[PDB]
Order: sequence, then C-alpha cells, then structure tokens
Amino acid sequence: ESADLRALAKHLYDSYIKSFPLTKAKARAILTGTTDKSPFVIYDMNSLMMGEDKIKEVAIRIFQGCQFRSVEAVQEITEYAKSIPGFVNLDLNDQVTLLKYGVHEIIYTMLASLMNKDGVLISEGQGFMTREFLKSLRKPLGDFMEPKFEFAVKFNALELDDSDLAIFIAVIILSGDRPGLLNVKPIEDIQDNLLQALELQLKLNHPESSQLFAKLLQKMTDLRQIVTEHVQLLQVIKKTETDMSLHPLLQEIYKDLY
Amino acid sequence: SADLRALAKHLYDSYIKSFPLTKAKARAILTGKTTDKSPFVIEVAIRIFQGCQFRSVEAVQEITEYAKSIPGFVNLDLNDQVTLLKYGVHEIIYTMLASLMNKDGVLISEGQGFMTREFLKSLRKPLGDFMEPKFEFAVKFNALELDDSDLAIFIAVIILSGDRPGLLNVKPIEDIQDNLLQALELQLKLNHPESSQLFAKLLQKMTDLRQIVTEHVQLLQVIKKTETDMSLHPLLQEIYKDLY
Ligand SMILES: O=C(O)[C@H](Cc1ccccc1)Oc1ccc(-c2ccccc2)cc1
Ligand SMILES: O=C(O)[C@H](Cc1ccccc1)Oc1ccc(-c2ccccc2)cc1
Repeated sequence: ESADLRALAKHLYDSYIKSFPLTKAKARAILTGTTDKSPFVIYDMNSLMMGEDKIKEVAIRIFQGCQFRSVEAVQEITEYAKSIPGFVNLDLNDQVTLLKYGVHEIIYTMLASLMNKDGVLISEGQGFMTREFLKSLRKPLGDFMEPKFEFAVKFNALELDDSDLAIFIAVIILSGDRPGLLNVKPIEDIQDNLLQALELQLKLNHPESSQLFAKLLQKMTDLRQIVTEHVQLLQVIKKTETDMSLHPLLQEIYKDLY
Repeated sequence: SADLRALAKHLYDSYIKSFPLTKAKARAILTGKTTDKSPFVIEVAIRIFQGCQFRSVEAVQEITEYAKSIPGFVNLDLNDQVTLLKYGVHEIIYTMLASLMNKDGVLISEGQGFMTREFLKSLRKPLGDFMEPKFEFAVKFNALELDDSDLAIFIAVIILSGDRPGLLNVKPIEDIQDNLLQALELQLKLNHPESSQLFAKLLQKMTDLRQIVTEHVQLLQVIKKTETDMSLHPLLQEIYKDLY
C-alpha cells in the first residue's frame, strides 16, 4: 500500500496538531536562537528569583509543575487516542487499559521535544531551565529530571519530526501486550497497520538513516522502563522525605481512597 | 485563656497565609451590594471536571502547608503525617468549597465567575450528579454561619483525626486533637454565644464529611466501569491507582 498508508499518516498528523499545542517544530524553532522573543533562561538561583516576572520553594514549584502538566497531558493524549481509527470501537475497558499505560510513555516522548543537552523549555516556551541547574538541586530533585534528559538526548539524535512522532505515539498507544487487555487481536490488527504506516513514513522521510524503524521499536521498550524508574523515585520520596510539601500526596490519595 | 485563645489565633493567622480565598472574601462577592467587579455568571462536562482535577492539585499544597503549621504535626512519625493528610484533604476541600456556595450557585476562578446550581444539575448523565450533593451539604453547613476564625480550628480538628485507617501512633495525635477540640469549643462559646449546641453540630459535620468523600469516589467508580467515552474518565486517577 501507499495511498491508504499515506492517508492514515496524514490523518494522524492532522489530529496530532489539533490535540497537542506545543509541537516539536515549534519547540525547535524556539531552541534555535529564530528570534521571535527569546526564552528567559533559568540558570542559577539569582536568575531563578527573576523568573517570577516574565512568565506564568523551587523544588515544590518544579514538582507541582509536573503534576499540573500530567493533568493537561491526559486530556490531550485521550483526544489524540480517540482519533486513531478503530480505537473507540474497542471494548471500553481495553481503551482504558491502553491509555493508562500509554499516557506517561507519551509524556516522556513529547518532553524530549522540549529538551536538548543543555536544558528544557518551560511555560510553553517562555523559559529555559538549565540541565545543570536542575542537577544542582536538593536531594530529591537533583536526580529527577536527569534520566529524562538521558533518554531525550539519544531520542532526539534520531531527528524525528512531528509527522514521524504522530505515528510513533499511535503505535505505542495501540500496544497489544499491555497487562489486563481483554481482546488482543483487534488491538494488534490496528497496530500492524500503524507499524506499516510508520515504516513507510520513515523510509520516505529518512533516506540518510539506517535501521530507524528498528531503533524506534527499541525506544518504545525503553520508555516502559523510564516510566517504572520515575514511579520508583517517587516511592523513595514517599518513604523518606521528611517534608510533606515534597510528597506526591494526591497520587497517594487516589491510590488508597479512590 | 492564654494557651487556647493563643492557639486559636495562631491557627487563624496560618489559615489566612495558606488559603487565598477566605469565606469573608467570598461572602463579600456573593453580596452584589459589595460591587468591586461583579462575577461573570455561567465540551462542558469535560471542562468543568478537568477544572476540579486542577483544583485538587492546588488544594493539596495549600492544605499541606496549613497542616504543617498545626503545632505538633511535623513532629509526628512521617507515616502518620501522610495518613492524616491523605484522609483530610478531600474533607477540607468540600468544607472550604461550601464557603463559595449558596443555594443558587458556586463562585469559581477566585471569585471571577459564578456557575449556577441549576446549570450544574442540568448537565448530561454522568455530570449532573457531581455537584448537587456538595450544594446540599453546603447549604446546611453555611446555615451554621461559621467565620474564618471558626473554620481554621474546625479544619485543624479534622486533620488531627486519631481514627484514620493505618495510623501507627494514635496517642500523640489524640493529645493534639483534644486541645484543638477545646480551642474550638471555647471559640464557639465566645464567637457564637447565641448558638447553643453548635459544637456538637460541628462534630456531626466532621462525620458527614467522610460520607461526602465516599459518595464522590463512588460516582467516579461508576464512571470508570460504565462510561463509553474516555474523555469522561478520570484517567489520571486510574493511572495513579493502578501503576503508581
Ligand atoms: O508522575 C507524573 O504524573 C509526573 C510526570 C511528569 C514528569 C516530568 C514532567 C512532566 C510530567 O511526574 C510527577 C513528578 C513529581 C510530582 C510531585 C508533585 C508534588 C510533590 C511531589 C512530587 C508529581 C508528578
Ligand atoms: O476528586 C477530586 O479530586 C476532585 C475533587 C473536587 C471536587 C469539586 C471541586 C474541586 C475538587 O473532583 C474531581 C471530579 C471529577 C474529575 C474528573 C476529571 C476528568 C474526567 C472525569 C472526572 C476529577 C476530579
């Protein structure tokens, strides 16, 4: 096929644009000092102090920032998922299972688009927080973002664009091996087609590269472990951080009471 | 008193620092006499509920800060601090939400808007049911006419509840709560002399709070198991429950 596979890729790209406000192209334009308002750079504490002026303690603020982001991201990703042909015809429980596992893997995928070697874009491109600043933080915070940077630098060296990413994300969501799925076949049928679309897309968009498709499938597997490592940093915090302002208490509430 | 009145003052001052919209502020807006920018009067199912989810994120931080200011609290075993806050948060969210409600609707976005009760009740099948029980609670709660000074102590008593499941050291929690209860009582006697039995009514309300929370959780569980549209599931809550 081409037509259909190409048509599918375009459909995914269009819905990705509708669902996700900050695209990689947008982020890359800003990270390329394309001067249409340079981002404010947060690079030491002196410069952190000023950052509450030209944007919308520091540990708390960074952590709450992440929690807010997850709220927004779930809605964006859910909308994207619903646009994947076949998805909303799956059993309700399986739709839940797929999104439940897919969400965080996609958050870290898309976070890479805002990162480079040196730091991460924040507040919708208004600011840039330095990697080494994040590293210098206090005990819980110092090693929180670093694994996401490690992931991102290697991920970004593959040079995917938004068109690639739209199909990548769709393949991840339609993963037939999530624990607890009830009907695997229809999920796999959809994913097989998405994988063919991805492959064709990569062949057309990436002449210079070898084995990009296979590399990308490796990355889908790596994401699983990025999720599990993040969850485990949080568990250490729950058991050892003396200051309740630094615990992810909302997460504990939903787990134990809801 | 010295201590009991001093404790009441300390709690009130920290409540003011920790919680931006006070009942007095809210009551002033809900007074169309006090015109200093009238509130704007109000898919939607999704938007309103994402709005609640955002609010919970913010509220946890405010309440945590308040809790830390209660003398004794930060010296408790860490597990117990977690347990107390974990159960306290939603009960306090609904307590404080009552301050923004009257029988006709609820103040939102820091007093910038007013959503009518009728509008909230009219929504689609899952959504219609969410806010109404909170309104029922609030109307009766607000007829007790507590002010912010009262509320500061009320909330502290709730947080220091010695019967939360999973507590390891009950005694030190009860010692602090016994004092908070005495402060509350004295406060109510001094601030609401005309209101015999207010203290007892307030303790009933603490228990009712636990019911409100449980009903809200249950509405959400029905949704998780029966709503065909994923946009209407509380997917974040499902993620933290199953994976985290
Ligand atoms: O687990 C999640 O949903 C997010 C995921 C995320 C991670 C990096 C950027 C954006 C989102 O990570 C969090 C990290 C820390 C916290 C948190 C919040 C308050 C206090 C302590 C930790 C919450 C979520
Ligand atoms: O349970 C919670 O943490 C909040 C509590 C709350 C209730 C009213 C005002 C502020 C907070 O209520 C929610 C209600 C619905 C939802 C939700 C979100 C997305 C899709 C479906 C339901 C999330 C939270």
